[PDB]
Amino acid sequence: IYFKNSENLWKTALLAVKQRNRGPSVLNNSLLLHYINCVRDEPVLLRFYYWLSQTLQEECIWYKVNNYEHGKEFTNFLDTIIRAECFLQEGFYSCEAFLYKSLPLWDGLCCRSQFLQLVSWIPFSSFSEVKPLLFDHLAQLFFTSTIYFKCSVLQSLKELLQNW
Amino acid sequence: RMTLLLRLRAQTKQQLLEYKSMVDASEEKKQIEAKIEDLENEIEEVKVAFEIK
Amino acid sequence: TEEELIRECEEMWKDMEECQNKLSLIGTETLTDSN
Amino acid sequence: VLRPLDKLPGLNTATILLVGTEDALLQQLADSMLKEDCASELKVHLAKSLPLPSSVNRPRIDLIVFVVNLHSKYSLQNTEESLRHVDASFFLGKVCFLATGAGRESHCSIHRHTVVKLAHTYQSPLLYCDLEVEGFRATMAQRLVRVLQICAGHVPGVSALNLLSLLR
Amino acid sequence: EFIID
Amino acid sequence: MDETVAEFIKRTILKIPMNELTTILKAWDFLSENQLQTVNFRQRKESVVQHLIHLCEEKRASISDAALLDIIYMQFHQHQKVWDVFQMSKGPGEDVDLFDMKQFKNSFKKILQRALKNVTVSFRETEENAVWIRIAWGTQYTKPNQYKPTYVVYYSQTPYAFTSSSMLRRNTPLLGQALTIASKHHQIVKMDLRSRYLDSLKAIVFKQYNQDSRIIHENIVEKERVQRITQETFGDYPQPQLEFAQYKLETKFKEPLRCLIKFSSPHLLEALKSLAPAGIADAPLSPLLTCIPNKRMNYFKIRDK
Amino acid sequence: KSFSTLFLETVKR
Amino acid sequence: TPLQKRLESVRKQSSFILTPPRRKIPQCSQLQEDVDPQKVAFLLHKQWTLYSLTPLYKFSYSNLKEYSRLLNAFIVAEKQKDIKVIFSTLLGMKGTQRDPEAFLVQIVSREGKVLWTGWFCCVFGDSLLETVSEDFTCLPLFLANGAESNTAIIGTWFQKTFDCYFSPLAINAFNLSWMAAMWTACKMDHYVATTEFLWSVPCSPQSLDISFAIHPEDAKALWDSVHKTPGEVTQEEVDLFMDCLYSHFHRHFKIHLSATRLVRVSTSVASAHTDGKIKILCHKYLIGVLAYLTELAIFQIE
Repeated sequence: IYFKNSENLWKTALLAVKQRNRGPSVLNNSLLLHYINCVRDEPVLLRFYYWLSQTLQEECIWYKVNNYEHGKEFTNFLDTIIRAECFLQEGFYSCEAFLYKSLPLWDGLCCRSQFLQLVSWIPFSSFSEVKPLLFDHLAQLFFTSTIYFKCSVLQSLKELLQNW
Repeated sequence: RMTLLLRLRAQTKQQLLEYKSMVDASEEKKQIEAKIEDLENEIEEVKVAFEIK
Repeated sequence: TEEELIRECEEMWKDMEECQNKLSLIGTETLTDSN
Repeated sequence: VLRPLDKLPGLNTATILLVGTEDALLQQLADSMLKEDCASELKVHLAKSLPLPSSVNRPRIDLIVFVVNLHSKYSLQNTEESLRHVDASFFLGKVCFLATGAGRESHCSIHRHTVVKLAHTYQSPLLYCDLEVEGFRATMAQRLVRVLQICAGHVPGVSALNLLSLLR
Repeated sequence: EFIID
Repeated sequence: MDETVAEFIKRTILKIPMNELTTILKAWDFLSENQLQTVNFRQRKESVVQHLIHLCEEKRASISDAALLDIIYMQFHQHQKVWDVFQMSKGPGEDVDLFDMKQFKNSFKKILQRALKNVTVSFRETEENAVWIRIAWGTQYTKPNQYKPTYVVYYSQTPYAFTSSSMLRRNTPLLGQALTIASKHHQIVKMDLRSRYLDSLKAIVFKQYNQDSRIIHENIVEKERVQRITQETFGDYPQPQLEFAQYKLETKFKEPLRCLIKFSSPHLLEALKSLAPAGIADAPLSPLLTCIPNKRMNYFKIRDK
Repeated sequence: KSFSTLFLETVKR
Repeated sequence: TPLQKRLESVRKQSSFILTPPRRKIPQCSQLQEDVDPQKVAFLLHKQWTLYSLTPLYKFSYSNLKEYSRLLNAFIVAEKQKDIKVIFSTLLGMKGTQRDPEAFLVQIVSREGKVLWTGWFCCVFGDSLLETVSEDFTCLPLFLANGAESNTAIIGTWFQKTFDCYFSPLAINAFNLSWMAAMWTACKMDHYVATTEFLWSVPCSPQSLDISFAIHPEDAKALWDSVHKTPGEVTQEEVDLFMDCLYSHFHRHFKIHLSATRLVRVSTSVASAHTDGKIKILCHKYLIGVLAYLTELAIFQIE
């Protein structure tokens, strides 16, 4: 099958032998994520933009059919996205392009801790060009949601300030 | 019954404010690019007015 | 206690009613088209 | 024509008025608006066209939420046919534009720009949601209540007028 | 149709 | 045990699903109770379709009941091959005092083989008093084509005889022709009911179908009226049309304007009933659609007024 | 109308 | 320039500046340069399942045979989990001279029984052309006619070898009504098919559909009633054509088609669906129908 051996009987002997010897596309790759951390090239952040956008769209349309169990792989995919951004230390250009698209539609609690960690990793833009796109919907939602979203945005924008 | 009464008083201190603001607006009897600039001026001088309040 | 705060609350309710009838005489019910 | 301040408020009553052609989604949104036990007596009103047949004793409507089903152009054309029965003093704070069906984006007979242009040309908040799913109702219905406590004056710091200055 | 077919 | 007879039986056996082998095979009586135990029905499909065909190889199967097997197959699958509805009409006089099943099976086969001399007409008089004819068509130059037959459910004494709209060949004026001659009628008229649900056509043509304190709905007096008019135009249990109720315009837009409105639903009359309450339709939903069963016909032919 | 108790007492709540 | 320009494009698109576009009426497109008449006529009356395909990285219209071999050895490999794959450039299915040339992908099975004939094109797609680098050959459209099993496998091969991704293009009822209006606004003659608009009411228990199948000439004289500005179609004009449909359907049946959604718009120019199985291309207006389809696939891409 896959490293399926009949040496299991010999493996007990191989276990004693080991004891005797002792006695005598890029998100899920941390060792390669460092490479793209070191290149702000086009053919690398454009293949990444395109995979990330089509994964934040297809897996977000996947919400509109289940919304219950798909909220644990997309959430665990957004978590890897956020971890990769924290390591690489710049907001992926597909994650503000996805936030700008999906913020007006966004409710308060749907991937709140994950959407409001993508807001923190946003490339530094002029406020006259980023406020209407994002901060006008993180205020439309800020003023209509409970303290646990107001604190989850003021924490989101607290990390956004640190990143900017 | 007193905490609920205080909630009533806080609600009607503000509904009265809404009524009086509308009454004064109807008592009162152009540059759309600046019609929002003298409008944003309000919510920066209103903001100081009912922030110190 | 209640009798003191309720006097103020009902006085400003009288003001609420006075301003509502003031808003009941302007009565424009002004309309808003696409402009 | 409806007016924001023709009727006196209740005591703890914050009575919203949902205006939309489809009433199944309106009923679901109203059920979600009262599922949480808030501190305000929410008397939710449903409707299809704001003409709203003239029945006295109707409470002081503190909010009208024009639920615009982006799937159906009827829910829009009836909304603009219901926006011509509103006060200019009603669109300041006590008017929201719910855009249900959006986000699915494949059934939208209305482009989401047309609804945002509609809600921006009346200078009122446009709150997007998807009323067919409960998971997006209970989090949006609690947004229509926290807006409702603002316009009804239940939060004693923020007026209805102050609301659109925050949601602009 | 206006009940024409 | 013949040409286009054993093969036809094989081709009509695998069509039926695994559940209804016994139910269908008990009906056509080629397999007596002894023969049913020989074939084990529960193993596989190709095993049963091979041992069952062998049981009629030893029984010397003929097309006369090979078509009958297709008849019982269709009686449990009448919700395919969308049915036409023909309407007979005698002139002035007494009724058909002699509608013998023998005489009708003779007077249909005789007239049908008079012109379509190569056909395998097979009647199966059903227990609901509805003669379930099946005609395998084919001109005199060719053998009878059992690949696509035209089942005809002539309700025995009724003027109405449903017909499977399979090809609508030059035989459909002869299918009505022999139907109106065997049954002692005078005129055949396709009443223009064309629905796939035969048990729903039978009801329509014979008129046997109906025989919170905080949430203040402002338009409650209007919703109640919407429900009233919906409950006064669709009384109870609307039958499933499930057919393309065509509407071919010839109307001036308020010279004429043509379109061909086709309502396509899995259950049409229960979808129109759920239109006005859902806000898609006005409360007085137009007679135009509500009188689909009341008119007993959904491909209309009247004009403007 | 008069509020006072007529509104507050009626809503015991 | 190379990436931040796409950032600005996305920002502008999400900003939603007024977008009732005065789109030009589809113009009778003389078959430009070398469009294979047999091949083009083969692509016309065939139902394409619409997809939005991201730019093909490291793609070249010179290495056709080796890509065909790699994809053929992968198609029969998925059968292991009789078939030929012929990559075929089309040479003329482009709007501007700078657009990437459209190329086909056909699963040919002894004789030329073309099983799948997938198709990639970029016509009047200079809004994604000026945003990709030189290494990306941006083909926003993907047009697969064969079975979904083969489409969702050649799509995986393309994802693996070009880092291009296939979001299934879904034409919303808004764009469906738009393309319905402009395709009755053409100057075509000898109307192939009746102008049918397949509606679908939003009933929860039932799934009723409606086919407003106008006579193609009656839908042209009806469009001329709502056509006032020449050359360009307005969103007001499109909505007036759709509203003339609505008020001529509710006039008879008393049910509001505006309360429903378009699912298919059959026209003598081109039939079009919503769920993806969209493009039937009856007439040779296809350089404009595909222009709309690419500019809609660009929207899903960006």
